Amino acid sequence: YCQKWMWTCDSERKCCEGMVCRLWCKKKLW
Repeated sequence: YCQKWMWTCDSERKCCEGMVCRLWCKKKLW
């Protein structure tokens, strides 16, 4: 699954758009 803004990451799942894996992968603001 691709992470659209704050979503969950896995060892497989890498958070799209260059978001860091944490509780929620998200970009911090625009």
